[PDB]
Amino acid sequence: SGVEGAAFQSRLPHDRMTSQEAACFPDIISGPQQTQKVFLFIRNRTLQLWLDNPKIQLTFEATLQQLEAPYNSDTVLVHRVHSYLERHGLINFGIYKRIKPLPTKKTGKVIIIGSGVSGLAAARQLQSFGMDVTLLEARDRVGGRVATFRKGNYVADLGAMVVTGLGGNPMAVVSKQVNMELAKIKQKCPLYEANGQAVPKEKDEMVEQEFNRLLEATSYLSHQLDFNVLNNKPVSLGQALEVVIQLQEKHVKDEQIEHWKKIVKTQEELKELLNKMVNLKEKIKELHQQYKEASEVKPPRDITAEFLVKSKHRDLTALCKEYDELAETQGKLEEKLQELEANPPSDVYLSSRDRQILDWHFANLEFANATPLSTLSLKHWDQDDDFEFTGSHLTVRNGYSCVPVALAEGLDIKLNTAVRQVRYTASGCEVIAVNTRSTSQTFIYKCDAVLCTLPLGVLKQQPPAVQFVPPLPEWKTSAVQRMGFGNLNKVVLCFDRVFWDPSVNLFGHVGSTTASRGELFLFWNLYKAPILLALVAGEAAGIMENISDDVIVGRCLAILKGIFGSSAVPQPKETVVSRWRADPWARGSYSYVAAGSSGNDYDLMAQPITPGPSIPGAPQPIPRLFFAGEHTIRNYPATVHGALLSGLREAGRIADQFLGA
Amino acid sequence: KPPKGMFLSQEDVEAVSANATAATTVLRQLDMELVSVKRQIQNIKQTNSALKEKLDGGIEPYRLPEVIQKCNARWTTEEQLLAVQAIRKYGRDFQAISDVIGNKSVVQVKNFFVNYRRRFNIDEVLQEWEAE
Ligand SMILES: Cc1cc2nc3c(=O)[nH]c(=O)nc-3n(C[C@H](O)[C@H](O)[C@H](O)COP(=O)(O)OP(=O)(O)OC[C@H]3O[C@@H](n4cnc5c(N)ncnc54)[C@H](O)[C@@H]3O)c2cc1C
Ligand SMILES: O=CCCc1cc(F)cc(F)c1OCc1ccccc1
Repeated sequence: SGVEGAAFQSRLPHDRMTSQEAACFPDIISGPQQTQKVFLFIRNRTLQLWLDNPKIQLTFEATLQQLEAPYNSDTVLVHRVHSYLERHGLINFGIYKRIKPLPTKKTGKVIIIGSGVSGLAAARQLQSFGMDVTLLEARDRVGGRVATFRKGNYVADLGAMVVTGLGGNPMAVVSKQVNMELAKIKQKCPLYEANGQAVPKEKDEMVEQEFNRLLEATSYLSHQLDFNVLNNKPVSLGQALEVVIQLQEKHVKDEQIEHWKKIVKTQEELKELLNKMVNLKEKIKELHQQYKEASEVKPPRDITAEFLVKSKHRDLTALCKEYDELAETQGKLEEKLQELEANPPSDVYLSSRDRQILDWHFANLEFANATPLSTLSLKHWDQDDDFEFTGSHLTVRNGYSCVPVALAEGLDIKLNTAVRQVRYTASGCEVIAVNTRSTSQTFIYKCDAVLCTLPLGVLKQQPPAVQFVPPLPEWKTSAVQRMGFGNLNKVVLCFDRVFWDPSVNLFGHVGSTTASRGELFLFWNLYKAPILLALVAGEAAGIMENISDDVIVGRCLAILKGIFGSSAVPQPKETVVSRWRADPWARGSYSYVAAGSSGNDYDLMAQPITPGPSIPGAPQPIPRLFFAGEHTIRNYPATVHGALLSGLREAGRIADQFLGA
Repeated sequence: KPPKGMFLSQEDVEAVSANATAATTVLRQLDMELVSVKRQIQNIKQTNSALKEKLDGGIEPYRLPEVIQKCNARWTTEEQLLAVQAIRKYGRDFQAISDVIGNKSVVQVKNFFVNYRRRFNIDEVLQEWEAE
């Protein structure tokens, strides 16, 4: 449906009020069901009108003229719902033409650290709400971990490149606001073992299925055997996979032992039968000789001599009958023993080639989580699974940077300004920063509130890149320690000609060892110009950062030469290698749910800091230091849409604090 | 509720994780256990193969031809004397006694037991067969 689709596309249940809505409309959620339905329709219809045209501001008056009775009768209710949706960034977010030009009277002063997507989204909101906003950005560009390489006609993303499903995704609205050239990712992905030969379809499917079954198994291990702590430490996904694999190898050996034991049991039953026959044959042989002697006493004979012949005859035929039955049993046992000798259970759980192809699937998971599986929380690593958008994954053909650049239009952004210290007190805040080009140039920014969107990698840094005065409390620093911050890198290879399969967006390289499984394991064909992107994931990510570009590119060309032929792969005209762990403005790629962490740490990251009073005995201060970024949003961590959502959230929160709700 | 064909008992999980090198120890002892079961199959095969070589020839040099005899209702003196010896040797095994005489049914044997019980001291003869 329509109003129902608007709710779904805003990540809202269409037939129920949320906790956020309960908080701003306690009168309605505690009141009769009929008014709740009226509220829900007003909300869903306002969402719909905005979604049906996100290029222009949806104003309260516009909304009301489009509502029809009975819903447009309580204009206070409509105005409340519209203001709520606007304040929380569910309508009139991103880049839209403004009906009412922005009032010149600004209220409050906010410094935003970082002009990645979260920082930029917050800034746009806060400026829309009438506040004075300045962003401080250490790099010489916007976008942060949205970072597009551009040279000539070559365009390639060094950070985020995939828009997940558009259904429920706020990047859907943005894509109608910005010229993004979105293109579906065909998920067909051939694998080539290290010898350049393709993985036979038989094997590609067997091992992928086993991969999925090993994952279900770890989840069974987690949820049914409560295998979540081992030797006083939290169990990891990788560690649980080891246990599962060991048990499948154990079961194969158990099965072999059971099988050969059936053969032993049968062999021994046969041995016992043969001994019985050998003795019976001898008894029969001796008995025959007796019957022979007695029958050669020639007639006429007395009746005892006759009885001797006739009773030896009788005894002999009975023993022969006994022997014939034992020989029938012998052929049945030799049958059973020939069937067993032909039904051997499996020899191995996984051959070497199998385990290599399996490692490719593990490397693929290490890519998606940007971290080795030995660091992922077994209990929680997939905790954002229930929030996946619907629809095909897509790439940004003209470079994802078009989004942050578009968001930056109109904002006051100081590039080349590295924040060094954040000061927050009951009367306001001071942010101290230096010019990255000449660090002696120092800058002081005073403001009512600081929105920190520094990456979790930067917050983790010891000794710190950024000092908080007073220091962040332990509940926040402990969360910063526990959370995972991973790593993932890309190699951009620009050629003058296409030598790969043009109708295939992915293909895999199956590394020879587990250690190296993440090293150049996946190649992407995503762009108009002949460009391949190669991924370095898992344990390889961090190690390959200490290897020169020429060696990394060499390894790439070697792999591709093996798959496509040595004469088919020219030298690249341009190459770029990312090193995100080493990037001091990132210190990694994106967060992961580490063993020992959980979804609640993302909530802790999002919680603002409130200073103590200046004068003792003075009233409770308001919060002063806010946080956004992909590490601050429990349900959509580690994505662009999660960062954007986190900025929208904080801007509503800050505006509620400093403008009133 | 494990995936089909996956094997994951609580018992085994603890065995493979109770120790730092527990898993490899588990799979090692299973390997050696399979080696000693295969070793044992080799011995019994080779033992059975020697037994089969003794049964070469079956019992064919020793099987007598089977004669059918028309089952006659009348007892010659010779057939009575056979029966008494058959009783002496086989006891109440009416089938064996029939096979010795050749022309007397199991019922006729059993009836013989009663009719000549007195004249042939058949009770003495059964007692005689029981002493050995
Ligand atoms: C290799 C890679 C691949 C990815 N692929 C997937 C994908 O394809 N799709 C997807 O949705 N997401 C993906 N992501 C994740 C996504 O890019 C991020 O979650 C998101 O872009 C980060 O947004 P943010 O605004 O929270 O942080 P950032 O964009 O990191 O913004 C923080 C900003 O603060 C700046 N800064 C740092 N230190 C200072 C300082 N001292 N003073 C001032 N400024 C400072 C940084 O330079 C940066 O501009 C990928 C990320 C990477 C790196
Ligand atoms: O290029 C960087 C990948 C960034 C990324 C990080 C996420 F946490 C979630 C994503 F959706 C995502 O991008 C697409 C993706 C989805 C599944 C598996 C791998 C990648």
